[PDB]
Amino acid sequence: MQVILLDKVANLGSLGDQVNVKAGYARNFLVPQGKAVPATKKNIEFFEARRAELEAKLAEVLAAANARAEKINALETVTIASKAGDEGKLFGSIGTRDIADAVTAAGVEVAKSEVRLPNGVLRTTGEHEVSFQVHSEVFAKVIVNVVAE
Amino acid sequence: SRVCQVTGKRPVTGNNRSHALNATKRRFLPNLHSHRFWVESEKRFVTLRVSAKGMRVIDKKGIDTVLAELRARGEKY
RNA sequence: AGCUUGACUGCGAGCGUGACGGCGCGAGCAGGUGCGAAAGCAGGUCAUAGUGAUCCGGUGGUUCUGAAUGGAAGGGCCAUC
RNA sequence: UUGAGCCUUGAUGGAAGUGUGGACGCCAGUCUGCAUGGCUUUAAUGUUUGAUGUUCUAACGUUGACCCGUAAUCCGGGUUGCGGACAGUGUCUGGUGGGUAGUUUGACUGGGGCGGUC
RNA sequence: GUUUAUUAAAAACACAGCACUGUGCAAACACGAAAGUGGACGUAUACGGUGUGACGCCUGCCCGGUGCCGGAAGGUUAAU
RNA sequence: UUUUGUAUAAUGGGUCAGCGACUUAUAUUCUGUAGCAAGGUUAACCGAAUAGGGGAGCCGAAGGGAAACCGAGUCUUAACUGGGCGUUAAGUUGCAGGGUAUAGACCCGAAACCCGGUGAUCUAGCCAUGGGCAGGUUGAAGGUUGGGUAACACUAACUGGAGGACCGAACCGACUAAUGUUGAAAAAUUAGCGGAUGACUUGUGGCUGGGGGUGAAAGGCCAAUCAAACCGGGAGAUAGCU
RNA sequence: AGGGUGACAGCCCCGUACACAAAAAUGCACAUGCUGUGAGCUCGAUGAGUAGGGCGGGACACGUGGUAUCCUGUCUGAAUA
RNA sequence: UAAGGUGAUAUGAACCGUUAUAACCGGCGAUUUCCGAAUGGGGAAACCCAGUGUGUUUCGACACACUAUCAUUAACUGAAUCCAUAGGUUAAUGAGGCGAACCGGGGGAACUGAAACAUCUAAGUACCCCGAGGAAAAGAAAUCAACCGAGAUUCCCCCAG
Ligand SMILES: [Mg+2]
Ligand SMILES: [Mg+2]
Ligand SMILES: [Mg+2]
Ligand SMILES: [Mg+2]
Ligand SMILES: [Mg+2]
Ligand SMILES: [Mg+2]
Ligand SMILES: [Mg+2]
Ligand SMILES: [Mg+2]
Ligand SMILES: [Mg+2]
Ligand SMILES: [Mg+2]
Ligand SMILES: [Mg+2]
Ligand SMILES: [Mg+2]
Ligand SMILES: [Mg+2]
Ligand SMILES: [Mg+2]
Ligand SMILES: [Mg+2]
Ligand SMILES: [Mg+2]
Ligand SMILES: [Mg+2]
Ligand SMILES: [Mg+2]
Ligand SMILES: [Mg+2]
Ligand SMILES: [Mg+2]
Ligand SMILES: [Mg+2]
Ligand SMILES: [Mg+2]
Ligand SMILES: [Mg+2]
Ligand SMILES: [Mg+2]
Ligand SMILES: [Mg+2]
Ligand SMILES: [Mg+2]
Ligand SMILES: [Mg+2]
Ligand SMILES: [Mg+2]
Repeated sequence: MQVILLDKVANLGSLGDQVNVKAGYARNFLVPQGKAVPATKKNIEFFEARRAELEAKLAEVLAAANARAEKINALETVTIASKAGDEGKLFGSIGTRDIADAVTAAGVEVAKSEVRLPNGVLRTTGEHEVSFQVHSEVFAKVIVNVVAE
Repeated sequence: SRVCQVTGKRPVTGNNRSHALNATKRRFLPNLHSHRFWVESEKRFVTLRVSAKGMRVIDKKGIDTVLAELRARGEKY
C-alpha cells in the first residue's frame, strides 16, 4: 500500500511525494477523506508529469525577460535628473516617487517606493548603478544625470 | 450466507486428518468481515460484506470498479 | 605355554531334515593367511539352546539403473543396522 | 521513554595571565569542556530499525437516546452517547476434551472362568 | 405427592428445609453451524448446577492420591 | 438330516398339486475336439453385413541376469575343477466341458449399520383456553365481649372459616384375592382397596421428532413395540452358522 | 408376412408386394424478401491480487513420498517476448 | 370417408341417415365449472370472504373483468438531510408449477472388504440439493513428444491388469 499524497500530512506528507503506508491508515483515513491515493502506476505518471509540466515547465516559463533589462543595456536618456544641493555637495532626497523623474519615460510608468538600500543614500558625485527592485531575482542598470539650472 | 460479495469466496469442505491419518469431514470458511467503504463517487457509505482479500482486491482494483461489478452482475450493494 | 587371527572371502560333489519359509552336515576347488621341521591342522567355541519372516527406513560400497539430453533425486545390487 | 545502527557537531587511532563541572584518571599526571584579555574504545541531536507505555479515532462493538423510511419491539440509513484498535470472527497452532464417535479388549482349557501355558 | 401404561407403588423419585458451587446482566446455563430464542421483561433476598433431604441433638480427624482453585521464578514446550 | 453311532425318546415333514436352489458375464488355465502350423489369430471399425475387408494388437518360435548387457547361452566369482536357471517335447484360434478370479456366484435366513422421509389422534412434559368435584366432619389465624393485669401478658365464651386437613359418591388411581388365560377382553370382570379444594381431575386446540423429544427418574413414554420409533432406500449388507 | 372365417385357406374376408393421395396444421431442407447483423485490409493491443510461495485440505491410478502437475480456505505475491 | 348410425357393461327407447352437414377418421378453431403453481385476501383442496371498474322501458342489487409475489425497464412520486439516495404507486415484459431416463454442479454415507481393525475399501456409490439441453459436459494447446515429429474436444479397440 504505497499511494501518493494530496495535502501535507504529518510524518510523511509532502503535497505529492511517494510514500508507502500501512494499509489501514490509508483505506480508512488517508484516502476516503482526501489525503492520498493508491499508487496505481496510471497515477505515478499522472502525478509525475505535473512534476515535469511544472517543476521543469513553469520554472522555465519564468525566464522570458532576462534581467528584464534587455535592450536597456546602454543606459537611458537623461530627461532631467534626481536633484542635488548643498552648494556643491548633496542635500535633497528622493520623494516616494522621484527616481523615475530621470528614467521617467523609458519602459512603463508607475510610482512607488520599493526601497532597497536602507541607508541615508550617499551624497556625492551622482551617477550610480546599484539594482533597485525589478523582480524577485534579476536586476537592471542605468545612470543619473543632474540638472544645471 | 458466509460469502464474500467481492471475490465470490464461499465455504469449502475438507477432512481433518489426525496423526493416525483420520478423515473427519469439515469446513474451511472465508475470513469475512463486512466493511463500511467510503465512495465519494456517491457521497455515501456502501457497506459490503467482504473477505480479507476481497478487501485487498478493493485496495487494488478500486471500490468504484468493484461496485462496478455486482451492479453489472446483478448483486445489490 | 609359544607363536597367532581360518571367528577368512568366493564356491561346493554329495547327504540330512522339513508341507512349506527354512535349518543342518560336507570332502573337495580358487585366492589369501596362521601355526608346524614335516605328514599336516585351521572357513570359531566337544556337540546339540542362546532367537524374530516380510514391509518401511538408516548407514557404507557399487555409474547397474536414472522418464528430452548431461547430471542429480529416487531405484537395484553387495554389506550392514 | 527505551535496546541497536548510520549523518553529524565536542573525545582515543588567531597568545600568556586574573577564573569553572565531570574523570578508567601508571599513585599522586594531566585533561574535557566551561570565562575571558592588549574503518574503532567516548556525550547530545537528526534520524532508521524493533521493544514498553500513555493517549487518540478513523476501522470495529454497542442487547443506551433520538430521526426518518413506517401508524413497525424486525431490519435499514442517519445523529448522539459509551467503548475502541480491545473485543470479536477467519486460517494455522499447543492444551483440554467418554460431551460425542468408531473400534479393540488373543488362544489352549477334561464346560467357561480363575491359575497356568504360548 | 410420584413411579415401572402390560408380573415390582416400595424402603426407589419428589418434597419443604440445608450446604456447596457458578453467575454484574449482551449473566451463568440451555436450544441453535447462524440469525434468533429461552433464562427473564428477572437483576445476587435473583437465576443456574451438584448434593442432602421435615424437625430435634449434631455433624470429629485426614489435602498422600484423584479432582478442583490460586501462583508475573526457573525448567520443558506449538505454529511462527 | 446331522453324526463315532439314530427305530431312537434328536431335526424336518398333516396330505396333495404347482412352484422351489451350482446360473450368467468377463477373464484365465487345463482336458476333449476342429482348423491352420513355426505359426496361429484378429479387435475396434468398414461392409459389397453370418462373406470380405481391417493384423492395431495378442500369444508362440530364446534364455539368463536385479540391471546395463550377453545370447543358445547366461548369471554367479578375479576364475570357477564348477555351480543355478536355460538350449533337446509346437503353437495358436475356435468350439464343448473341468477349475479358478471378479461380480449377489448354489438357494432361503439374522441381530444390526447408513441415508431420506412419516409420526406427540396412545403416551410424557409444557402453552392457551374451557368444564368438573354428592354428602358429612374438624374449626387455624383474625374479630367482639366479659373476667383479668398499673398496663401488657393471660383467660372464657362467642364469633370467624384455614388445611397438598378427616370420612365418603361422582371423578382420578390401581394395594390384595378369585375368575379368565384357543378369554366377554392382545391386560379385563367380580369382591375388597388409595386419592377425592389439590403437587387434583378432564374437554378442545397448540408445541417439543429419533442418538432427538419428554421423563417427581422405571431406561419410563413417543400410535397393541423403545438400551434408540415407524416407512422407503443402500439391500440380494455380511453370515468361517444351520 | 401375418390375422380371421363352423377343423389346417395364396385364389371367401382383411391384408400383403406394388402403385397412388391432403383443404388444413405442422418438420426439415434448400431458393428469396424483412429486421437485423457484422464482412475484408492496414496499424495496434495480447487477460495481476494473476503465475509463484508459506500454511491447511482436496484432485491427479500416485495414500507426502524423492512428488512434478491441478483446484484453493488462510497469509503473501512476480516478470511482461 | 361412407350406408349405415346415437362410446362400454347393456338391452330397450326415442330418433339420425342411405350421394352427401347421419356416423366415423384426420387438420384448425370454439367452449372449456371448481380445486390444483393457483396468482385479489383467506383456507381443513374442490370451500369462505373481498376491493376497484363496469352493466339492466324493473339501472335496488346481482351478473362480467381486473387486482399475488419476485425480476429488468419506464413513467409519476418522494424521507432522516436541502440537492441526492432510500422509500412509494402505476405500466409493459418475463419467471413461477409439473415430469422418464440421460447430463453438469453443490453436499455426501454405511453395511461391507481387509477373513479382527483405525490408514485403506466399499465410493464420490446410495442418497439429498441446484441447474440445463436434446443432448449435456468438453473443446482448438502456456498439449504431447524427444532432437524425428504430432497438432483441439468427445467416443470405441488396444497398450495393460
Ligand atoms: Mg463409546
Ligand atoms: Mg477359548
Ligand atoms: Mg401416599
Ligand atoms: Mg407394572
Ligand atoms: Mg402394581
Ligand atoms: Mg437454586
Ligand atoms: Mg437420599
Ligand atoms: Mg437419610
Ligand atoms: Mg464431615
Ligand atoms: Mg451326539
Ligand atoms: Mg439301528
Ligand atoms: Mg423322530
Ligand atoms: Mg393433546
Ligand atoms: Mg384433603
Ligand atoms: Mg376420602
Ligand atoms: Mg374394582
Ligand atoms: Mg436398572
Ligand atoms: Mg407402544
Ligand atoms: Mg429400517
Ligand atoms: Mg452395498
Ligand atoms: Mg439376506
Ligand atoms: Mg495471452
Ligand atoms: Mg384465489
Ligand atoms: Mg392463497
Ligand atoms: Mg464397521
Ligand atoms: Mg472387516
Ligand atoms: Mg453446449
Ligand atoms: Mg519442431
